[PDB]
Amino acid sequence: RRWFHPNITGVEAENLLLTRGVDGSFLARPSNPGDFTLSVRRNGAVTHIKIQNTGDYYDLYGGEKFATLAELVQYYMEHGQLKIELKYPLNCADPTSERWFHGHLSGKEAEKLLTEKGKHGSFLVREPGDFVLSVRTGDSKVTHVMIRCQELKYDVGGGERFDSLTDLVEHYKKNPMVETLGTVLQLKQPLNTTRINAAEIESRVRELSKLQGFWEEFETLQQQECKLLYSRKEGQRQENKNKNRYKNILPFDHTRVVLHDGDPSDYINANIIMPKSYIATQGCLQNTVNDFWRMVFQENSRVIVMTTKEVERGKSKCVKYWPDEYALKEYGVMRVRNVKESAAHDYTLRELKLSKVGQGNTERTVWQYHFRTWPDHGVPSDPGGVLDFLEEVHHKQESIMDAGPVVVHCSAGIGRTGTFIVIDILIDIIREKGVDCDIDVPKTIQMVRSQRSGMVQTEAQYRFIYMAVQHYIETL
Ligand SMILES: CC1(N)CCN(c2cnc(Sc3cccc(Cl)c3Cl)c(N)n2)CC1
Repeated sequence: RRWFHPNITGVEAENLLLTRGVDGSFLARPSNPGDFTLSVRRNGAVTHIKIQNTGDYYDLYGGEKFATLAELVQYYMEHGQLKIELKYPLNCADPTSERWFHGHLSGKEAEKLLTEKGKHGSFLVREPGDFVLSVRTGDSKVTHVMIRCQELKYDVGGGERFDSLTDLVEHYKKNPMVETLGTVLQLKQPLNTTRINAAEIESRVRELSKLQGFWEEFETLQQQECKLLYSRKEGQRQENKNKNRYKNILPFDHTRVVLHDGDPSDYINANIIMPKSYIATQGCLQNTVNDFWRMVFQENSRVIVMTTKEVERGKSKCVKYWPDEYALKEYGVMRVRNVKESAAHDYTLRELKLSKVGQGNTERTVWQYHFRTWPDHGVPSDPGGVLDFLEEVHHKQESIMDAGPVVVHCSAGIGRTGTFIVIDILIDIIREKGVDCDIDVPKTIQMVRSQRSGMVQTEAQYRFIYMAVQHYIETL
């Protein structure tokens, strides 16, 4: 993912592509903050293509919709689809989005962090133009290795000279430095500085709010998305193409929900998310409504969380897959009765009875929580509404013996869906373990992203997750 440059301007991108790149060279960068730009060299000139993300997916102008920028780049690198060829990534030497880079951090602060939070092989790199690599080794001690910047290259006092700190760190990760008395300076894992005690969320949010800290942390998490390019072959099959809301937003094969008692049709664009478990899925299409009810029935799910209106901005985000109040409908082999609807400030609850046609004894109540007030773009200005809704959903799920995973869906099933699920996972740790628990927001999001592509889409949702956890702790 070195083709992503976090701090460059359009003019800097043009100069880099014209002087250091060739026809086919490309890079991606942040823009209108919140948007991204794909800058590509074609026939000696540079084109800048807009990538928009309001919270549901990355929408590339003149291209398709994607779950992640890594999935977008992999797609165009492996497929005449962009109207523009993406042949050569133009690599970024900026270390600001590396997990181990801590810019302005003093040697005392670094020794304190490695001593309190580190273990064998924990390391960090901190900054007049030179850098310091600090490593903890043991069962213990901290060793500081000077990294010189001499004529644009980096070195540890001898040997190879690297074009970037990333190349240096990767080199000495593969080929560890050995102290002449035997100690191997193993760079096993970056020092974890994101894991906080829940009671100090206010302090961490205040520090992330200064010039912003939230942006740096989010883009450092985004930089790790290239480790999550898991196969999605089942969703790519000809017979499954029209079962996807967006052709390139697909479920990972290894966590997808497989539908078993089919017409003698094992596919649905949905994934199991394990942290209480969840099913993260897209809004129904007219041709997937029956598959949706087959999934809910098979998985024994008793609670559904819908995080979109049926229509937003004049566009269908989810077809109505449930009957009108008091009505009974058959959706293939499944029968649904809408027993009763209850309106609340931010949501509507629909009490549904689901059963298999011809088998009365299979009836179970499915409670559908339909959140109605999420803004068309961005996130809510206050998390209270989302928190009170998730608290109600949680108590409903907890009251039902052996209930299956909670189904959560929005439009593509990754942005608002990932946001609700991640807040739910974090607040569950705090409800049970109390305020004396460790929480790690990027760790939790990375874990959820390994089970469905692009879970949590934007820096605005990333910040909303911290705000929701802070609010939950303040009302404890
Ligand atoms: C100060 C910094 N420049 C920015 C903040 N920081 C940093 C480091 N790593 C991450 S990702 C991450 C975190 C925990 C577990 C997993 Cl699994 C992952 Cl993937 C992140 N979002 N931020 C340390 C370096």
